[PDB]
Amino acid sequence: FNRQIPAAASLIQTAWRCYAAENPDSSTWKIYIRISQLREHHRATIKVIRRMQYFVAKKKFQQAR
Amino acid sequence: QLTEEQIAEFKEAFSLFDKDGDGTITTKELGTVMRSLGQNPTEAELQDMINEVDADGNGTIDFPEFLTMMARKMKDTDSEEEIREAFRVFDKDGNGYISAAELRHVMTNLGEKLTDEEVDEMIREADIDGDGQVNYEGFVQMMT
Ligand SMILES: [Ca+2]
Ligand SMILES: [Ca+2]
Repeated sequence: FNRQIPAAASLIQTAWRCYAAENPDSSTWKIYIRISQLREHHRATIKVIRRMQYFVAKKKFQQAR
Repeated sequence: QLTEEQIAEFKEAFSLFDKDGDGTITTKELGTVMRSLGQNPTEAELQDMINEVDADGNGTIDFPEFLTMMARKMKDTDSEEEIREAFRVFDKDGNGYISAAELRHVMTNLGEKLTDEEVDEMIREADIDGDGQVNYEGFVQMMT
């Protein structure tokens, strides 16, 4: 009932994760538990992936509208 | 719009996905990066990611496409309204406002499921007045 709810949340969540990752001391950087010392090459790939995931969540939100 | 330094950081970013160095990023290259970060994507996730960036349709991403993506001004690019429309899904009044508690529920328990630490920053930056009701149209402007 209302598939717009998961897509809505995911669009906001990805938009904010993309925004917060511009601050390199954000708590959003703590979620990669499986990496020991977050180096700067991790951060460059993480920001690309987050941008890619935001554009996907944008797509699936538009699709549910 | 784009510095010579921004393009260079983007080229270094492109190099970290293009392991083989052929100048394109395949879905399998992206899955290797994502698993190195502790993610476990499926082939369809990776294809969804690639199809949003691939402009010609070959199923792989070259540096012009990667740069087009990384430099898309996600702020005025009609994105503000879709995030509003996203927030409106949970605004059961038209209030333009959403309780901090409702927000924490939706953010922590649905969709991507954010961490409680992450929902602290979000709620903290967005509750301008500090009474437990955030107005999402101001938060939208802040993210953009
Ligand atoms: Ca390659
Ligand atoms: Ca291509």
